[PDB]
Amino acid sequence: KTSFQQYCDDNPDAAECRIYDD
Amino acid sequence: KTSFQQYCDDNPDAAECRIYDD
Amino acid sequence: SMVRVAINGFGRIGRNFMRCWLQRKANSKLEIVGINDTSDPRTNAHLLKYDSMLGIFQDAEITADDDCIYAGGHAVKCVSDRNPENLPWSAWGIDLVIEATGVFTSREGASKHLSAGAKKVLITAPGKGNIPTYVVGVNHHTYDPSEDIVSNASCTTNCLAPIVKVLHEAFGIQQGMMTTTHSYTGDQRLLDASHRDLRRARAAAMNIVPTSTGAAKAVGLVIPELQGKLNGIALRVPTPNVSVVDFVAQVEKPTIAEQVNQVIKEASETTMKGIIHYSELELVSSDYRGHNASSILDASLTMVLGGNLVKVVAWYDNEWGYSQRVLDLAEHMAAHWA
Amino acid sequence: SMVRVAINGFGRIGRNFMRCWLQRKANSKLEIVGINDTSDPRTNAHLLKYDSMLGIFQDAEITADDDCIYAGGHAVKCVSDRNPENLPWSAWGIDLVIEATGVFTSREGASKHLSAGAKKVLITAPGKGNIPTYVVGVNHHTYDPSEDIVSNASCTTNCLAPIVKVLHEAFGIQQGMMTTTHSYTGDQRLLDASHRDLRRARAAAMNIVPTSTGAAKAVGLVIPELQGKLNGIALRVPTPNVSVVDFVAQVEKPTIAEQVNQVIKEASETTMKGIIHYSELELVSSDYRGHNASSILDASLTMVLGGNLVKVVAWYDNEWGYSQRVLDLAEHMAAHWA
Amino acid sequence: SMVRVAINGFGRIGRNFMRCWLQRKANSKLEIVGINDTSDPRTNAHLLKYDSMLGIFQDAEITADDDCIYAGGHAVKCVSDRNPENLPWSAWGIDLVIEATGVFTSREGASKHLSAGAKKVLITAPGKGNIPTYVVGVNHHTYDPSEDIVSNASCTTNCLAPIVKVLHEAFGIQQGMMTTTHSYTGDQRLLDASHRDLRRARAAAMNIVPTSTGAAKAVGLVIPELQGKLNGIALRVPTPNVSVVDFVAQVEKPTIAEQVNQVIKEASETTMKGIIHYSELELVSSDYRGHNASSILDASLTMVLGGNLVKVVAWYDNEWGYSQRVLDLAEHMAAHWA
Amino acid sequence: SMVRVAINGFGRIGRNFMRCWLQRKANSKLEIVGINDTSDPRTNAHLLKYDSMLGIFQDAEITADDDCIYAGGHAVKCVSDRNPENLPWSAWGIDLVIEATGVFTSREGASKHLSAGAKKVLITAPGKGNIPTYVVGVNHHTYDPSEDIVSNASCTTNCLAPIVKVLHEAFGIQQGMMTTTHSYTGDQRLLDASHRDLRRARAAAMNIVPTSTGAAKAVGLVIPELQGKLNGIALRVPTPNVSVVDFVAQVEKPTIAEQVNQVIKEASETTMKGIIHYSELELVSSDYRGHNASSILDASLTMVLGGNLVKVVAWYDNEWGYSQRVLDLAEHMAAHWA
Ligand SMILES: NC(=O)c1ccc[n+]([C@@H]2O[C@H](COP(=O)([O-])OP(=O)(O)OC[C@H]3O[C@@H](n4cnc5c(N)ncnc54)[C@H](O)[C@@H]3O)[C@@H](O)[C@H]2O)c1
Ligand SMILES: NC(=O)c1ccc[n+]([C@@H]2O[C@H](COP(=O)([O-])OP(=O)(O)OC[C@H]3O[C@@H](n4cnc5c(N)ncnc54)[C@H](O)[C@@H]3O)[C@@H](O)[C@H]2O)c1
Ligand SMILES: NC(=O)c1ccc[n+]([C@@H]2O[C@H](COP(=O)([O-])OP(=O)(O)OC[C@H]3O[C@@H](n4cnc5c(N)ncnc54)[C@H](O)[C@@H]3O)[C@@H](O)[C@H]2O)c1
Ligand SMILES: NC(=O)c1ccc[n+]([C@@H]2O[C@H](COP(=O)([O-])OP(=O)(O)OC[C@H]3O[C@@H](n4cnc5c(N)ncnc54)[C@H](O)[C@@H]3O)[C@@H](O)[C@H]2O)c1
Ligand SMILES: [Mg+2]
Ligand SMILES: [Mg+2]
Ligand SMILES: [Mg+2]
Ligand SMILES: [Mg+2]
Repeated sequence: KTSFQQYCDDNPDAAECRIYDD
Repeated sequence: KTSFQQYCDDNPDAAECRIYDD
Repeated sequence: SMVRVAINGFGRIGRNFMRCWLQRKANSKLEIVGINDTSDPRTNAHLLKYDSMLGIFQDAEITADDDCIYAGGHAVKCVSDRNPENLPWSAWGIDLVIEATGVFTSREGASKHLSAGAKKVLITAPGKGNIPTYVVGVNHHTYDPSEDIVSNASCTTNCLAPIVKVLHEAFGIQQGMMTTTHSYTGDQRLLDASHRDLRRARAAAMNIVPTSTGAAKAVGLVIPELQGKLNGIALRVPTPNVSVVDFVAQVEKPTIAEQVNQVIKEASETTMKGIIHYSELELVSSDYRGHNASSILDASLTMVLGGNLVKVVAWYDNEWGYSQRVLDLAEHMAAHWA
Repeated sequence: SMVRVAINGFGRIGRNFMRCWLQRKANSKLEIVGINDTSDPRTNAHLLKYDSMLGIFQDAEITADDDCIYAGGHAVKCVSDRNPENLPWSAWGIDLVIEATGVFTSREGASKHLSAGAKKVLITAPGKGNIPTYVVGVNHHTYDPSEDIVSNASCTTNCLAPIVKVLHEAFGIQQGMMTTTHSYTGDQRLLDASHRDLRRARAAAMNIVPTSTGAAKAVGLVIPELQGKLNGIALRVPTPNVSVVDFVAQVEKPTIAEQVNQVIKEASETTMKGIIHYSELELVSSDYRGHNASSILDASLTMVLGGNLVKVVAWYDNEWGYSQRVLDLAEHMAAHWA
Repeated sequence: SMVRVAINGFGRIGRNFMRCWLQRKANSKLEIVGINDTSDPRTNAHLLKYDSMLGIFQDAEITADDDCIYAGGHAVKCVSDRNPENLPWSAWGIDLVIEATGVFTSREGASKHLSAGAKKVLITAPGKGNIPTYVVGVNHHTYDPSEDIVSNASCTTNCLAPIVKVLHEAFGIQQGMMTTTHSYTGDQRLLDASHRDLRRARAAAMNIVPTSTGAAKAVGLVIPELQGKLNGIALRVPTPNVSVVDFVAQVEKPTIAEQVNQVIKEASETTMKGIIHYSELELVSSDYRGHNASSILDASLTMVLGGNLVKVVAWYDNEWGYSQRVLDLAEHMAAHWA
Repeated sequence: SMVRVAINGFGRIGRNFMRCWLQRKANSKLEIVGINDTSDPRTNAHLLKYDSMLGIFQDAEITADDDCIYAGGHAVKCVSDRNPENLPWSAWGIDLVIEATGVFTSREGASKHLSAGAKKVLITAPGKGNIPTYVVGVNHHTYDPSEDIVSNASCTTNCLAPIVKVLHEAFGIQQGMMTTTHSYTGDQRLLDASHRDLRRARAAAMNIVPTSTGAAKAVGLVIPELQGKLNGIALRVPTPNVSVVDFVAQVEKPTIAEQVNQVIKEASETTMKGIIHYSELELVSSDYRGHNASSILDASLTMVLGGNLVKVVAWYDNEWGYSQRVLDLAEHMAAHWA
């Protein structure tokens, strides 16, 4: 798992990590 | 036929009259 | 007694929901008493009042201090902690959390609110895992008052599922494909930038942006007969609110466009009144800002080929219409609170 | 000898076509020698050089005087008369008119160019009535050199027809529905204003705007086996160029998404090379500006349900890709000039 | 009795004006009895009701037939003749024409309405030639009841002139420069297309577009002491309504930002009440949609350097606020009718 | 030998800078050997190649693996640590860090790169605190080779300062006011959402958004004689790149528009060649995409009142032109390295 993927695990609300199903 | 419809017959390139099929 | 509500995540949905409730407060069994959000009460009171999409809130005064937002004298206590396990839900006597952060959509995540003392959680998004999912007007009467975590599905599922239910009962849906041409949302970047999804990385107001979506598959959660029979995609486009579903179905009973429209019109006047609106007017997306229906059928666009291939098109205000349904689901839970 | 070309209507298509030809001029059998347009040569030279979508033309110098536009020393005579019957086509020895005004799409209208002395007309739009219609890569080899008026169909038909042909030959298309999520075009109003079409009346950069379209039915002109089997609509959205076709087909031979993609990929490498491009990349509309293909399949979006219901999604640069096809059709007519 | 009004040109200003009047109809001396426009009444009733900027008209029902638009039971006769000399102003007993087409701004043009039977014309734009010009709140009390053709100036002049009058009377304006960062208008092109102004030719929702403005020099028409002392430009930007004036003045009396703000605030509460609004709020353009003031001073942006160089920034809803002023001027004429 | 460069923050500026360097690599004293960013290398190679503003990178192939981005066979090592103290600058032998994250603009923040092993830091933004600030073409020759942390100022400062220097040396600037009508940037919100700046909180592509700017006062950093004499603001508007500065100066030597233009034109051909471009063309913002100048004077817009009040208007590509200046400054440091 990449550092970026760990970042999104730790900061799921961050701009880089948001997934809205729409 | 309305005056507007006659206008579009006489000015088919006018902004009010353009129909591009897209 | 009133069901005491806290909003977790005071974003587009959290604030639309708050404004929906403020307008319907007289007939409500809910009392919004708390907000948790990453920002502070003064910033959030400003955003609640001054909305680029909804306009200035003028029904009541909106003020704030260090601890609360005030909406016409009515005080809403505010806290700011990203970890729901730390939230003062027992201390504030919270019955129901509206989970609108986009982050706590799994049972383990949403259950952090239960650990903090709330009695139930309503997730304003698809749930992950085995979370009971409801679309008001489709299956909300199957809600069980013993459930502690529920999902109100997505905005697109709320638009599509009522239409699918009416079409399935009239003609028998065998398979169906969906595309939502959808306003951009806050998960997309303003300019090209880091994102776990390479499409959502791209400048949202400059592009048509495809994304995968579970919204069509999710119709099978609320219409179980159609589990596995629907799929689709999203195309995000440069409008800030209001979206439109294009649904193409393979149906069992041969039909024509006129009959498809009449079936939906009949439902909109009876069993789906308030959920589906039927329109023969030649309108555009801006005209559906603030519409309260989950789905507005654009009847002029309906078409059928060979009896069995049906296309329907339905508008939805993805922020406000969906938030009206969140409020409807919460009021339903309150009416059935055991 | 060179086929002498005049452009009637120096708009988005007329100017894109001119820039397409200027880039391909070395291998061309065409010589653009005249322009008729409602505006003057100096204004039109400015717009030819300074394009909000294509950028500044830098391959050659573009200048103008009262009578001509000069593109690298090459002189293009200019006139301004809205009535094609008055145009100097015999005086200028015009062989072929590129009819890009949007106005003369019937045989009676386009024939006014023949009366003025041109030998043939290529309409950059669907023809009205019985005008032979071609999509390069689908049926352009059926062109008959005795035809005096032809249509290159619409941008959407040029995107959809190659995909339909490949899918029909592999799986057998029984019926199909289309929606194009399409950039706005100059037929729509900038702010809400008078229009014969109430949807095109509405502010184009602020709205999702449905319109009816013959583009799907028109595939049946170029694939005659599918006459009457296709239909669809358009949704115009606030991007200024690049569009995407969503096509849902009922097919005879059961398939799965992987096979659908491989069939289109194979065609893109062989019989449809240069017409269909196949992509597995997660791109967005801006990335397809200037693409030369009629259709770029977005392979990640392909899906199939129940073996027989197939969804494919294809991008197209509606200005530049279509203008490349206009040039291709004109070069084909020149190669077969009797 | 009532001054009978016809609207010539049922566009953004014509329709905003109609809605302004419909909302102020109870206390009006005006009766809108007729509309002339390019469109027919059914198209125009549709556009009056469904407005991308103003939203759906709520205050009364709007319908139409072949001959009239109906607004809340009030029947407005409609005609469609682009030559005003032919209009039925005598037969309809028209007293006052609101000239909102944009193309009859000279005396010779506007006088065609007088030949057709109207008594007076109010041009919703700067006049061309020797036409008396009024800005309500600045010089409308100087209205001469014998004048037959008047101008309400431009939207930018209506924003700037009240602020200039206040600053001039308090500090003495020696010179001043303006730039309006202005929403695009219907005179611009949606996609690059010919225009007499090579910049207004360019895709309006894609570009910052500099253009000339007479608004600075026109302030000298309504504040004669400042003739020749002001100049400026416009930058049209990709918003569909609401604009902002940036005014940098060289003043005689040395001052500081706090005093400039105090002076404008005092004026907004007294002599300029209803014309200038004073705001200390941190708002953006969307928040000023529908504001009734000619000018909203954004007090947080005021700055002064060296005593004599003063910068002020003022918002204006260029469609709605200006149309409120057209109505105010028309009411003033009706109350001083000869 | 080569100065080894790492980019910290691979965003709009980091990636524009990378493309600038890739295009000027043949004559460079810099070797970009490393990138640190929030994202992984595969995401960042994708964004480097596919750019909504710059288009697809054409000059060389761009690929990636788990460890590196590859640009034309050149391997750039990648890491993802948001605390710069942990970065492998010693191991990678980094001489110069391009600090483009936006969040390490103070000496204490930027010095974290020095602790990690880098020798110098160039901040792509105004510095916070006592950081030497340079504008190429204005004061970069004053570079002190002993400095370890420097700032290249802002995009607006780089546009305004060259024009101010020329006007000051010719006419004597006593005071000046600026407004930049500026494309939105990634610091703004796509839809209304919390932000420390209540206006930058508001939907960026829907609004004109006033915001503070230090750019006027920062001109006093690079032209010390003008400290305290300038002020101004920004208006962020719905374009994604390219901005324009409107500067109104109070000057000592009385002048006229023709002379102001002559002076700037002369400077653009001599002392400011490559920094200021002088244009008499009637262009719009899209036409300045990719322009290499810091400032493009729009000479048609120059105006002067009363001898002493001077207005000039200058375009700038805030992403690309600024990144060209970052590269120029880095090259200057590399050529004066100690
Ligand atoms: N916007 C729509 O159209 C729409 C419609 C239906 C459902 N939804 C769903 O609703 C959810 C929210 O969407 P939105 O559009 O309101 O997004 P948003 O980004 O505007 O709002 C999210 C809010 O939650 C806050 N937040 C994030 N993490 C938090 C945490 N750990 N603790 C407290 N607060 C936190 C954010 O600061 C923000 O105020 C998403 O799941 C989305 O898919 C959105
Ligand atoms: N824009 C697209 O994506 C696209 C793609 C394929 C086909 N088309 C078709 O091409 C045609 C033109 O489209 P466009 O987008 O270039 O439109 P446009 O409005 O930009 O261009 C039309 C041009 O023709 C000129 N014109 C109009 N009437 C004329 C007359 N009587 N005599 C001479 N000149 C006249 C106009 O002034 C303008 O310069 C339409 O039929 C359209 O449907 C457009
Ligand atoms: N839009 C603004 O912000 C604004 C503000 C102040 C003043 N104005 C001025 O108001 C006037 C109208 O501007 P608009 O923005 O409403 O433009 P618009 O193009 O929306 O409206 C003009 C209307 O007049 C009609 N028309 C044109 N020629 C005609 C004719 N010969 N006979 C009858 N009808 C005709 C058009 O079809 C249209 O309905 C212009 O003078 C403009 O400068 C506009
Ligand atoms: N965009 C412009 O027009 C412009 C012009 C001149 C200067 N600037 C300045 O340049 C800087 C960057 O601006 P931008 O527009 O490129 O912003 P951006 O948000 O596009 O880029 C910032 C990049 O840094 C990354 N990042 C953030 N925090 C980080 C950390 N702790 N460690 C590593 N990476 C991190 C982000 O993920 C992003 O990739 C800012 O200081 C800005 O003020 C911007
Ligand atoms: Mg069938
Ligand atoms: Mg099947
Ligand atoms: Mg002074
Ligand atoms: Mg002077």
